[PDB]
Amino acid sequence: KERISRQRPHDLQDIVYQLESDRGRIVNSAAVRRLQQKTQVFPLERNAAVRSRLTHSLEVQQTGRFIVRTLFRQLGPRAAEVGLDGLEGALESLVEMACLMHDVGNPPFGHFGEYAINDWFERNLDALFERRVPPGQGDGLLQQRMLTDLKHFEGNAQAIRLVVKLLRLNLTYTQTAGLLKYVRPAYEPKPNHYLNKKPGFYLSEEAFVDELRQVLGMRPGTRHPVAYIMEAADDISYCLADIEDSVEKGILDIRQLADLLVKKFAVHHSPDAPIPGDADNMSFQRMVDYSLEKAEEPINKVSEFFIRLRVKMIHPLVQHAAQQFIDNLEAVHAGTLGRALMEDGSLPHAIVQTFKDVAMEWVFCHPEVETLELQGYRIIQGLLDFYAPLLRLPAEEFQALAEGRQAAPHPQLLVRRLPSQQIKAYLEAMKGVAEDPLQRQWEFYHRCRMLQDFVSGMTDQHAQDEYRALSAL
Amino acid sequence: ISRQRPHDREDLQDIVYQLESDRGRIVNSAAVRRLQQKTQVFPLERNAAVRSRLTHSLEVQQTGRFIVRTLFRQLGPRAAEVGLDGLEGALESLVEMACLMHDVGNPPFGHFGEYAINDWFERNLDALFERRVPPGQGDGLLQQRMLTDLKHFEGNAQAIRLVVKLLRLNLTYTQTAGLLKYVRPAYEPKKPGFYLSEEAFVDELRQVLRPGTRHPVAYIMEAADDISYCLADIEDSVEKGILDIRQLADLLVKKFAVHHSPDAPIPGDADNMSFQRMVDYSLEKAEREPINKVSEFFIRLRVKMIHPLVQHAAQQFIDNLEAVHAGTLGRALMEDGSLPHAIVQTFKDVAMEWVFCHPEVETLELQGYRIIQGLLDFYAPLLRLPAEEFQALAEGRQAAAPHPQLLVRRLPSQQIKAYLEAMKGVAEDPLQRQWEFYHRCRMLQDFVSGMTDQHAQDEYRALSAL
Amino acid sequence: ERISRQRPHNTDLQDIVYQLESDRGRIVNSAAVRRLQQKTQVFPLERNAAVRSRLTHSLEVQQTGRFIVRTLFRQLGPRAAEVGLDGLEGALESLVEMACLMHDVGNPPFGHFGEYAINDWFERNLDALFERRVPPGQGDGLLQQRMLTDLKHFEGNAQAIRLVVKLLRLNLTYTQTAGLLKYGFYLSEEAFVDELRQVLGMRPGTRHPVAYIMEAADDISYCLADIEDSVEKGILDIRQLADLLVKKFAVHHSPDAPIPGDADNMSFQRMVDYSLEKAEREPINKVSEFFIRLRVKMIHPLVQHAAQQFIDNLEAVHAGTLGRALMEDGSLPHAIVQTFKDVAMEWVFCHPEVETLELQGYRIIQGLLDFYAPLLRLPAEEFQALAEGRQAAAPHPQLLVRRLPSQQIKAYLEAMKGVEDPLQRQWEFYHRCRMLQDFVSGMTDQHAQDEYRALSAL
Ligand code: NI
Ligand code: NI
Ligand code: NI
Repeated sequence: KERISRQRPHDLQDIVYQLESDRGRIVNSAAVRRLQQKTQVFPLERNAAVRSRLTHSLEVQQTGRFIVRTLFRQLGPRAAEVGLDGLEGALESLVEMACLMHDVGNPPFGHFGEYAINDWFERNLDALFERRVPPGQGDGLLQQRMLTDLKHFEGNAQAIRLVVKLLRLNLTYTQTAGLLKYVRPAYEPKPNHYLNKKPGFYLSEEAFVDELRQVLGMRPGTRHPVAYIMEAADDISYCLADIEDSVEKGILDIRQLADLLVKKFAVHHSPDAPIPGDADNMSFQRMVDYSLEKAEEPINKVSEFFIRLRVKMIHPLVQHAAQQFIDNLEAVHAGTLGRALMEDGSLPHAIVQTFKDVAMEWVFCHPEVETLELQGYRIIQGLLDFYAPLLRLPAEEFQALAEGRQAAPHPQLLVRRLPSQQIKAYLEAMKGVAEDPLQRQWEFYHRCRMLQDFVSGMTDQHAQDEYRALSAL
Repeated sequence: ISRQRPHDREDLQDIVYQLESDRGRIVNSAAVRRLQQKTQVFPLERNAAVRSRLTHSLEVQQTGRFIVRTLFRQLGPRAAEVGLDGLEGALESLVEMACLMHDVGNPPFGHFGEYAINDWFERNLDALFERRVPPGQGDGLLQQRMLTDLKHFEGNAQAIRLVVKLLRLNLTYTQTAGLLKYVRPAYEPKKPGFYLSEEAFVDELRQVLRPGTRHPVAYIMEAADDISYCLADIEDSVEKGILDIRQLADLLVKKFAVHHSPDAPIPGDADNMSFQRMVDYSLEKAEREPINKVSEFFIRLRVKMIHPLVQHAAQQFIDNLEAVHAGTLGRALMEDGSLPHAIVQTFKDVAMEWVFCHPEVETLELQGYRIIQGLLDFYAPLLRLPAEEFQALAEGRQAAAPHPQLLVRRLPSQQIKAYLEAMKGVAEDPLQRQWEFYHRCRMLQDFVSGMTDQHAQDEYRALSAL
Repeated sequence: ERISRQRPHNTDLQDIVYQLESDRGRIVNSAAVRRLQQKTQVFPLERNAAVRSRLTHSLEVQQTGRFIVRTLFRQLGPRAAEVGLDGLEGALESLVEMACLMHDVGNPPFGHFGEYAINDWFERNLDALFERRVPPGQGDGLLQQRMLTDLKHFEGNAQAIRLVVKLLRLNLTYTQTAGLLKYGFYLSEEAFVDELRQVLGMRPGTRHPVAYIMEAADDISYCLADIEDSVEKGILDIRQLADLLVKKFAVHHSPDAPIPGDADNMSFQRMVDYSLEKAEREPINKVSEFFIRLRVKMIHPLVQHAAQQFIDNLEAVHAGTLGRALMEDGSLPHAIVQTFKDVAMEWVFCHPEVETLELQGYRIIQGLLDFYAPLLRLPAEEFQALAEGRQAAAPHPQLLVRRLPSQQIKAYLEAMKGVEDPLQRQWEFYHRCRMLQDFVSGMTDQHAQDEYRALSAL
């Protein structure tokens, strides 16, 4: 398990220094800052103390730390045989930072930011690319690969592109490798299913993935040990935070949530069964009954419930995940384990899914959330419609605008609104393929890539604002 | 005048009792409540004490009552010869409730909500319908009957659909018959009395109560609506500052002069007052009144002039009682070229010249056109869905499409369930695809026309995300 | 000379001066001038208080134009009689001043993007709309292709002629109108331009002496005013602008070269240093003093150059055949004019607040045209009824028509009454499109935003 390098795209103690630099580099990065202004479930404009993408990530970060520490206590002396000796901090820092940036890629407005982009390109890309690369001329395999690549947007892939090629953070390949939750390319279609279901990286980062797989020591089409821990971390804190916000927002009552938890639990298992990992041998209904009994703390009745519920129930989940990592140590180190550590049908498995099940019935169906999903759908599409004039330009006109040359006055205004990082990332990519025979295909591919970087990098209010301004209303 | 209700599968006190339930059902219904939030002429958002659809319906309700009172007073003992034995409350209540709901069907924003709907379907229904039932399959006559059906929306027809098939109020067929002001249906080519979807209900109504004729209640309600059609709006104009009391009089006299001579006495006035004598009498009461000159003008003008109009409308009903009882009279009770006809038209003409053309009013009409059409454009993704896919969403099943799913979850439960029930009737029908999309479009017209002004503006604004 | 007193509804000189003085009143009291106060020049008026508007820009150009004319007669002196500009000091002054004041009444709101938005809209959708009115075959093809480029190429100067003459009906002298022929006109004003050239004795395709003077006026105060607004807004500093002015001036000529027309023989670097020195020494209004001291030293040579160029090319100018602007000759004062333009392009017009207003104004004008496009799709019979107020079967367009200004509708009715012509159908749709361009281009900034917002119903 010594697949831990310190090499950047540009003695264990030296690695720890480099991994410490990654910690400061990530926390100070703009990718983390955007997470505070992106809503998680309930829209931030209407809710005061509600979880954001950053505060969600911080919980996952500590939960991720809780797993790694609990993990090594279990391994004890045998960790040295596998190679985990003296990797307590390094694996800690890898898991900790990976959790924090687990969501830097994904766009505003939940998954409907994702849907809006793919839907727009699904509808208008084919006609747009046809004008840029006429049918017949141009390499057909790369074309069909570029077409499906742009049509399949995924946050995890953008997160790699964001840290590597847009924010140019130049983190160690080991730290970046945590973001490879999915391993399939977006050029390859959806089917080995679970670890290749969603796009893992973009075509623009294929060369970087080649360097990452070589430098960090892995096989193509495989994951990384940190990603399993991060996936389990997000699974554990997937909704418990969101459910607490719902109770505070008034959607359900604590007493009603308890029986609601019990009734929704019946699908997975029986509540009267004992829970693994609890010293006091508490059952799920006994834990829920224990949590409700402790509430009614006289200051924070709601807060105490989720606190008492967390101490009792987060411990088995964290303990479960650690045993799963050690049980499949060989499968994980190869990168060939094809399921999430949590997902195995066990009694603690029911914990994670019961939270998922309760949220879908009562939290995400709330009109305030679905109104934001629908509204963000318009904003992303309108933005794409607003900046589509840049896509209709032929490559000579656009590159002049991207370079600052005076062309075409309306598109020039659109170009001047784009972030410099995104224009320059476009310019730098084009400098690389400026002599390629297939430049026309890569130009428009990177043009759309630039336009897709723009919209997903927005915060909620940053996106709505730009939409409103262009609307001139 | 029967007492059968549509959910009734089976004595004047028995008939009068059932009609009393119709009063409670109508007054408490949401159809009435929306009328308070639908503007009549001047937009409610910008005007406080201005008449809305509900306050208009209330005024019309009383005028309709005053006719039945005058009708029985004029006919007197002769009522037995015609057959109006013991019908004081029933005809009073029938006319009263029919007037209250005379305007519930039509969408927000005056007629431009209607125009917006017809214009939207006229423009893009055909291409939308072609995808649903490909060329070849399906009765083409039924299709051509459905196209103009969906393309010809009329408020009165939707009023039939709303109380019967949307609010499920289950009113007596007689009370609903008041809503059949005009005769033509929507498949035959003026405004439709009913839509193709309500033919089965109309079939039961025509039998229980000849096909293609108007019920006696509608003529009184038609006359009721005409009397208070515009006099109310003019008062709002004077209050809005568009007209002055002295200025309005000269307009009333001048516009009346074209139709008849102002100095001619009006039939039905005990003092044999003419239009000029009445208007000079009403204006004289103004400037004599020292607290509320505007109010005094229209009350005096109402008191002197409403009574002859009511007498005339009742007199024409009895004059053509046989033609009315048949239902074959092809004109409104008021319109005959007489002196009171000139009164009604003088109010309408003054209104068209100064009130309905007001920029505040026409902006709202223009704005309501945009709102209704945008709302139809916003929910058109549901129309593009194939018939199988929609049913999953309407049933609450988890369909692949998340964006149409969000659109369906915004729709009222009543309209979705009414759609689901419509498909249950033609479940394994041979031509169900033609009917499925027909009820799909039908549901969307229920949604937009059921909105209030602000409900529409809000939903338009919300989906726009601006 | 080229100066008559005839209005559309050798001579006593005082009669012209009275008539031209009446033209002054007609212009100042006109709505065309009033709209200029509510149309932003560079920085959006909604967000900036003491920023120049089209009216405040035009007022400076008026003074600069006056200073040119005043300086011009001093140079000519007794030789002024030889050319025929004898005793025309007041008349040519007042003529030039008003030409400056209305030099910008034509162009639409939102900078050049109001112009750009209209042409872009007509270039995209004019063809299909016109074809419905004139199917292939029928209609003069020469006139059709000529009407197309006329409608597709909107220009403020052309609209300025049309507005005062055919829309506001000011009935100004042809000489006052002749100043607006900087470039140049619509097909709708060909007959009016022909009478103007005949009345003034102009061969076709030539300029007017006032236009050369006005152009020099606009060139001189083109940008120095906008630059001062930037300093107040914080875009630039006084010290930063000075090094920028000298550095950007270096491309054209050498800064230490002396500037013609300065009694003290000052160079560009010396003038900027003189202006900067008076500032910071001035203790209350450093910004104003900089531009006052700068204007004092630098406007005087510019005006002298334009007057001197006028007499140098008097023969070409009175002919109307001079094919360059008085300012642009590669000289030292020309380098002054370009230095201001150069510095402005780098720091002023490129400002995001400005470009947002342009992008938004591009949106508003295009949306407004889309909103009123239903009027273009109507056939001529429907519209003529709508313009006359008769109750036509159409319900939505009648609301749209009732929103249009009466002057623009009445101007259309009068044009159609003029043309029954065999190609009336060809002229009807051209004048229909023209009225829509009159509507949109006549709006102020906020008037355009408001109508757009209202129709959007949001
Ligand atoms: Ni997460
Ligand atoms: Ni009515
Ligand atoms: Ni200018």
